[PDB]
Amino acid sequence: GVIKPDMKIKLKMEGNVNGHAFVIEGEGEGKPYDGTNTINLEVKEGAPLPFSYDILTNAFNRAFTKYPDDIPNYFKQSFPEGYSWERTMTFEDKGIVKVKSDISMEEDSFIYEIHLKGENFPPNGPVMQKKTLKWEPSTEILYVRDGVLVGDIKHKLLLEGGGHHRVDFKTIYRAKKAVKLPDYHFVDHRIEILNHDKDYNKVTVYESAVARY
Repeated sequence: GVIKPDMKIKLKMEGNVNGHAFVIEGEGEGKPYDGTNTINLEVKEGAPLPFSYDILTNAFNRAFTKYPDDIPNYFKQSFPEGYSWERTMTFEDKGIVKVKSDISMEEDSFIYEIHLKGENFPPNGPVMQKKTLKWEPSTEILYVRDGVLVGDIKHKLLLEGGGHHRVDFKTIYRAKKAVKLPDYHFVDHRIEILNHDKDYNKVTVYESAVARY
């Protein structure tokens, strides 16, 4: 196979949140057919980040999703050419993150080039004052729109103290060649920061994702 059962991950993100510019690079590995991936991440510019690292982690590849055989796999079919995605994250309190990523392949590695811009976050709200705990697990709904694939999620951040903040995600996935398109389906995922240093200059992220009817 062009996609191996064990794939490396290399990525760079250029981002700007509420006017604060930063660059993060990461290297990881995962199991595309098991739906798991792990990435080690270092802030290269812009340290220490003055906002919640959780608004970045979903940006750090649905080729790492476990799919049954009777649902066409839009992401894996796109390789070796790959695919790009554009995402909008609409926060409860009017903050917004717009992110784009290019996913390519180099031998047994996926390569991501990510650009992220967050703005209009309340300066003293939970994202900019780093009061998040994690993303709750959630379920993406995937379906074709306009020939490409769309993913909707109604997400929640768990905050310090136990409350939640809603965040709605819309992603448009665009394969770089014609692929067999799937009927609508769902992807159950979980994402976690496994470890971080004091200011999140060094972070390890883990995600698990499984498609189903």
